[PDB]
Amino acid sequence: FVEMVDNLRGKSGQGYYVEMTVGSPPQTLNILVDTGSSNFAVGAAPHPFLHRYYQRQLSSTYRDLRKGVYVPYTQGKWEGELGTDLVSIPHGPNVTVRANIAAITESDKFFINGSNWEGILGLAYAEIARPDDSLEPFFDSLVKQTHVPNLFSLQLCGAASVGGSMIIGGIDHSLYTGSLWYTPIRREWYYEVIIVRVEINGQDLKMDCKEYNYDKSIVDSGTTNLRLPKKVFEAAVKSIKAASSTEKFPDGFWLGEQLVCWQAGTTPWNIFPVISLYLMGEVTNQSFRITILPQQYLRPVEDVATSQDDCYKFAISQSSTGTVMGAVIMEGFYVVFDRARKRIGFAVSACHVHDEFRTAAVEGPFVTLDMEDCGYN
Ligand SMILES: CN(C(=O)CCCn1c(N)nc2cc(Cl)ccc21)C1CCCCC1
Repeated sequence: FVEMVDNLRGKSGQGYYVEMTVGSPPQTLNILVDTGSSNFAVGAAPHPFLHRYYQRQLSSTYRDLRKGVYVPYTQGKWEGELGTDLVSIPHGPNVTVRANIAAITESDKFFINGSNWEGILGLAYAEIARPDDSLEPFFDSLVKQTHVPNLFSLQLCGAASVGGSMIIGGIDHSLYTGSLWYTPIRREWYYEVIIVRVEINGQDLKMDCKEYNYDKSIVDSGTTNLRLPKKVFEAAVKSIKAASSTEKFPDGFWLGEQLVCWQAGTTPWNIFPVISLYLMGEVTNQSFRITILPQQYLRPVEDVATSQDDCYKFAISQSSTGTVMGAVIMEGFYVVFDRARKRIGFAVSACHVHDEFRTAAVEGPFVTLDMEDCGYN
């Protein structure tokens, strides 16, 4: 799948985008890859932050659905006009499909000033499509209309700019080492999974596992951070604050409220612990674990334009909507979204940034009992 390798570009913290064309003749746009939403939505008006926008007047294959969509969220919103048009991915399979497109005509704190992307490609399921599950997501359209197998895979490579690979319709063996390990997709809405055990430095947090998945755990390329439920994040940092005693830091640091800095290069990775998430396996009583480094959860902030050292945001933080395995997780791994078999695969990435003493890993099998129980109803 060589034509697809390295088809993702981005800047640190601003997400990963892929080049897409919409309409006839084709209009090129950069489109954020988002496994945490299900709408294909593109800027359609000259917002000042946008390099470019979808011009429906130029497209002979444009069809109006004559229906609006309104998408509110915490700090903002986007809204627009539903329609369909012809859509392709130049560095993706060699096919063109008719997909639903939300033409965004108003938004608040949605677009990033300084970023080079102009829309979002929600790769998750119809269940969370807006305004409702009858709006067929792009990837469902793609599979329905071509012979492209029902799966895609992501290698997010992380670095000011980032690259990676979205392989649509298959798996590229050169993007990973060792074996793939699969965790079941518990339900087709978000890419929901079940974490069954957590260890910081080989030490079990010994929380009821149900806590880990309260009330969801999801895989999300649209989120930078590893995000954790309040009750689990308290426990996580308690053990993280404790594994890292040689040095102390502001309390706000841990709340993602202040930054932390050391003399350039002088960052002590090693006083920071590895974190291991055991996921539900394919077999009864069987699990596997993925292990990430501090080099994954301490992410270097380029933008302190009032600083001269090495400052990082603690990239773990809390939620009311459950665990989110964002780019901090995904960047250590090759992630396989095997929709045809309702499972997600993880292997060690051939690109993840490794150091002398400690390495990201995917290991199994382990014996874990009562893994169902870990899920929330
Ligand atoms: C505000 N945002 C987020 O909080 C991202 C985290 C959750 N999330 C994801 N993955 N896709 C999203 C789409 C919307 Cl409309 C709102 C939240 C989203 C998104 C704004 C649009 C681009 C991705 C970040």
